[PDB]
Amino acid sequence: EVQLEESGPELVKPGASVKISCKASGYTFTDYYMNWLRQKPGQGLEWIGWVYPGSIKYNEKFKDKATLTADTSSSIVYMHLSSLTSDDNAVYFCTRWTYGSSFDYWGEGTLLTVSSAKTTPPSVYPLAPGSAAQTNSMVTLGCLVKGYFPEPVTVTWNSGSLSSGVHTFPAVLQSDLYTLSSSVTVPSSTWPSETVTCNVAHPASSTKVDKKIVPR
Amino acid sequence: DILMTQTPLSLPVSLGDQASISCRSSQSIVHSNGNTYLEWYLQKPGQSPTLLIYKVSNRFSGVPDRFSGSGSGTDFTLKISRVEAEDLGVYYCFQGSHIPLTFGAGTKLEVKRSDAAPTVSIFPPSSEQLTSGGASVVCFLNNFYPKDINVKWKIDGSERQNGVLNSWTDQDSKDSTYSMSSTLTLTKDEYERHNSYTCEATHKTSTSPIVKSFNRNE
Repeated sequence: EVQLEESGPELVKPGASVKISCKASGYTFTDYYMNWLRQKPGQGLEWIGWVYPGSIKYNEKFKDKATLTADTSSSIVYMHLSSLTSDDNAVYFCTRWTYGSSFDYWGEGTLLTVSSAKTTPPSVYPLAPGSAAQTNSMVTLGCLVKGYFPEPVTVTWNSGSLSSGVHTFPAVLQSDLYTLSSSVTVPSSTWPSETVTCNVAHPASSTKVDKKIVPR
Repeated sequence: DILMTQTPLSLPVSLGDQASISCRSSQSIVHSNGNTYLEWYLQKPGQSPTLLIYKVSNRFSGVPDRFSGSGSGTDFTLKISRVEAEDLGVYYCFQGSHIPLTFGAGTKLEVKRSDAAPTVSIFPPSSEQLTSGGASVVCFLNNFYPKDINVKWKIDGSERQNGVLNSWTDQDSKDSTYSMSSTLTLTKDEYERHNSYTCEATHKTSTSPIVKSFNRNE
C-alpha cells in the first residue's frame, strides 16, 4: 500500500515557526516528487512548492515563509513555516507527483493553529426557554459553551442517550477564544418531567461539566 | 498566474440526475510538451482530495464511468451522468501546465430537497451568565431549506449589527436541511438597559419575516 503519513496538529504562538513531516511508504521514494499544499477554511487549495532530491521549487508567494527539505535515507520530507501569523491557520497537505501521474496519493492533512491564547476552560450555560414553549408539543433546549481554548470541545446530551434532534454548531472565534452551542429538541411530554442534561468535555483543560436544563 | 474559474460555485442536484461543472483558465494551459495538464479532484468534508480525471479526460483508476471530462484551450467541463450519494462534496479543477500550479475555488454539490421553513427559538441569557457580567442572547434557526437566509436582530425596535456571531451547520445527512445559530453578545449593563430582544429571519418559505421575541420582564 502506497501511503503518506503526516505529523499531528500544531498549536503555536505568533512569530513562532513550525516543522511538519510527511513520511512516504509503499513505493520508491526517489521516483516521485512531493508537493506541499495549503487549504484555508472554506477556501481553495494553494500550492506551496515541491521537494525532490535534485529539485526544490517554491511558489514565489511562499518563498520567505517556507523551507522544504528531504531526508531520502528515511524517505520523509519536511516543510518549515516561519514567522507565523494566524493568517497561516490552515490544513496542510502533502501529495505525491510527476507531470505524468498527477496527485494520486495524499497525506491526511496537518492542522495548524497560530494563537496567543492560553488553555482556558469553557463556561457552560444552560438555555431553557422563558414560557412561549410550555404550550407546544416539541420543546427546544440549548447549551452554550463559551470562552474556551483550544478546540475541540465534546458536547453530548444525556451521556449519548439523546442523539436524534441534536444540532451542535461549529465554534467561532471572538477575542481569541471559542464559543459553540448545541440544541436539542425533545417532546414536551418528557421535559421537565424527565431529565435532560448537557455534558461538555474539554480535554485540553481536563474539564468535564454536566448541566441539567431546568425551567426558569 | 493562471486563474481557474469554476462555475457554478454551488450546485443543488437530486440523486440520479446529471451535473455539469464548468472550469475556465485565464490563459492557455497547453504545456510546451504539447500535453494539457488539467485535472479534477473531489474533496469530501475533513478528507484529502481525491484525483478523478487527468489530462482533461482520462479517468483515474477506480473512478466510475459516470464521471467524464472534456474541453480544450481555456475551457473545460466535468460531467456526472448520474449523481450518487457518494458524489456529494467539493469539486476543484486544477492546472499543472504553468508554474505556479493553481486550483479553482471549488464547486459544492448539495442534495436538492423541498423547501422547509425554519423553526426559530430565542433564549434569554441564563441567570448564571448574568452573575458573571456577560449576557448572550441565542437564536436557533433549525431545519430549513434552502440555505439562503437572513437573520437580523433588533434591540428595542432597532437593528443591531455588532456583537453578532453566526454559525451554520452543513447539510444534514438524514434530512438534507441546514441549521443556524445566531448569538448576540452584550455586557450585563448593556443588556439591562434594554427591554425588547428580537430575532428576525427572512427566508423564501414565508412572505412575512419569521420573528421571535421576548421582553426582559418575563
